[PDB]
Amino acid sequence: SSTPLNWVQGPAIFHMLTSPYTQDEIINHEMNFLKGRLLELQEITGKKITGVN
Amino acid sequence: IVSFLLLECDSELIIASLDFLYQYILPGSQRITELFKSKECSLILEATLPNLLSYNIA
Amino acid sequence: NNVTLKNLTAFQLLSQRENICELLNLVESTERHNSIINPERQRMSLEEMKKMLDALKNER
Amino acid sequence: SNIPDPTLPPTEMMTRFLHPNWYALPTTVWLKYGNYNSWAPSFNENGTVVD
Amino acid sequence: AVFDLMTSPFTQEEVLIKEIDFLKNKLLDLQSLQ
Repeated sequence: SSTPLNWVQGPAIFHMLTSPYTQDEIINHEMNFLKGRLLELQEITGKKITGVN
Repeated sequence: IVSFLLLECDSELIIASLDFLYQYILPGSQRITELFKSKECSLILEATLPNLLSYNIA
Repeated sequence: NNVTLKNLTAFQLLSQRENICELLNLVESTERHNSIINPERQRMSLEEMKKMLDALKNER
Repeated sequence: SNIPDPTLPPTEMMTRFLHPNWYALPTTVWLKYGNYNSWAPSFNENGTVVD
Repeated sequence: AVFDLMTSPFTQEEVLIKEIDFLKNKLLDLQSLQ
């Protein structure tokens, strides 16, 4: 292979049980998911984040 | 666009109009003349800009 | 006041069915067509227009 | 077992069930700019299903 | 959450860093919305 590739376990994609098509419930559950995933990844990596609330 | 400037209850629209006018009159002086050639634009700017100075600052 | 998929599809289908049933002349919509036209309202509006026109004519 | 008796409330299944066919799709917004502001954008239809 | 095995000229570390950046910006935007 002229371009060496790697096996990359990709990023977690947000998946809600009931998709309500409006932005209110979506934004609530999405903020929760974002904070949770940021915490998980900060635990995985040797780094820190700013603005996590 | 200057009429859009004349509104009061939409900060984002006013900022967009002001950014457009800034980019318009920015390169030189002939565009300033073309802008103030119209009597309506001149009157609205003259009545609006000083009141926009004291916009929502109590 | 709320719009869901069911409401939208029902509204569109109702409009289509009404139009087609009107093509075959299977519907009598005199009440709607005369509440929208409202010939009484037509006469009222015409007399109002006449009065306004006379007012504008006599002010000179 | 931990399974309760069939006579104990509640006893209904679809008490808080919502089918996607009623999920309140997005539509127009109908903004209102004062009273004498007629040269103003009245709608805001960005992610609407119907115009 | 869903994880999809993929392939790219990057490494796991750079991908995680890009994910951190994107998620941080998105959370900042969602917070600024309210």
